[PDB]
Amino acid sequence: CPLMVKVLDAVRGSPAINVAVHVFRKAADDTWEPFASGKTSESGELHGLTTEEEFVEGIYKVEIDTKSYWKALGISPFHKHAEVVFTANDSGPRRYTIAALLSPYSYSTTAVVTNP
Amino acid sequence: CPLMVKVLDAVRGSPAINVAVHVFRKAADDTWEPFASGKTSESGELHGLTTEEEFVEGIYKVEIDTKSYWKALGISPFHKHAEVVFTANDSGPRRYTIAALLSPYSYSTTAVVTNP
Amino acid sequence: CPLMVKVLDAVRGSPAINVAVHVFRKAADDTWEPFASGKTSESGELHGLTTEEEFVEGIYKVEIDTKSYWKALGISPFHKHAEVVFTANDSGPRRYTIAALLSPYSYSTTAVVTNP
Amino acid sequence: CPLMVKVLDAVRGSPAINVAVHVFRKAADDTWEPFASGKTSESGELHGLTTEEEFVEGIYKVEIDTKSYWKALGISPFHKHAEVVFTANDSGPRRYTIAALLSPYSYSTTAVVTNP
Repeated sequence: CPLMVKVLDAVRGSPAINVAVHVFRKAADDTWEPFASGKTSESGELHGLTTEEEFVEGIYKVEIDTKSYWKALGISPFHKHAEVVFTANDSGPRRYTIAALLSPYSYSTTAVVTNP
Repeated sequence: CPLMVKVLDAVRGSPAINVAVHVFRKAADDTWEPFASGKTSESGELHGLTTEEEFVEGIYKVEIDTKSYWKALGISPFHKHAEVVFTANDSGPRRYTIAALLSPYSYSTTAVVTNP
Repeated sequence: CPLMVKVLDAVRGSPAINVAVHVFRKAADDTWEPFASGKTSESGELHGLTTEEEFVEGIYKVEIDTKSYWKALGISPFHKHAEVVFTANDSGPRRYTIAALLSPYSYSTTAVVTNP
Repeated sequence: CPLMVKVLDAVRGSPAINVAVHVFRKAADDTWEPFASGKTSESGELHGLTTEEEFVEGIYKVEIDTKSYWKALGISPFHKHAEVVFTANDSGPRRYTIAALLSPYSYSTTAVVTNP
């Protein structure tokens, strides 16, 4: 599992469950192509987006649909989404965890990159 | 004035100076129309992006060129940029400040929405 | 002046107004001596805690009463307070701003250290 | 495992390994008593601090020794520590994860509280 996303809700102090996440990879013509997507589980984690074979070097965009998450809880949040854009695998295969922490008017995101 | 951006550097404990910021407004076609841009000052602030006349309700993207900022410091960054996408307005007068706190592998952004 | 505090509310996207802040300096005995305090303004800022004469090198604690702030809003908080402990100085003139971003189950703080 | 701590390094994009964590519980006389301690593992996690039996209702303080972590990496950080203070188990036993994200001049902490 080379790419994992984990989402937390800073208001409720809980995993952010059933959050939609879309991954795109920049194509040869500089447009975004759809790469993978999923929803976070009961633990706020999304595993199984991709495989070592499919996750080649490239520029990736992870879009987390924070607006639908807050709306489903009855809050009108500020942001439409949280987008995280980065180059992956440039020096060889790594494992990436993209974590995000959500509040209605703020978010933070952190990447944890490791070598398994 | 109606829209301000402030950027801080969590590594050095300083304002993030000379950071390029670009602002886009979403067109009916869903393309992103460039709208305003500048570089943060010595105080990490960028004022005078737009005017009350020009800053109408709509969906806006603020792109902060974090990768170039960390490269100017010799510090290796993860993200290509930090992008903040939101909906502006309605009721009553509003000023928007988009604040961002930068680290090489993490950033947070928060919207402070006030009225004079 | 040499020491300022700014507090933002990540739930409402506003300055955190009427937040009690207390500042302590560590004594040689390692007890915490109260030193300064106030409440944040409408802009979420607290200025005039101390003076250049009084703010000598040492170890300081800034305690932000987050629990009372969230209770005044009807929102259930996790933390009793947010406490920020640091060492002040040396070389050249310095101003310290302690910034805090609050959510009910999360907070961040950052120090912005500058000189006029 | 009712109390877990997880620490990340925002500069390196890695778990923060071998970070010392001290837990105290407020005693009947309002002083802090030492409750438990440990160091984070190679994955930035500290498990096995306490047990369901020992972790009773009370006010707890989790002190993360961030200054020794940055110093061991050759950085002089701003904060002496990150302290997280909270009431636990007030409505019955919960599982608490205290996460912290570290930079030299900034940190954030988030609590994730769940019901297993």
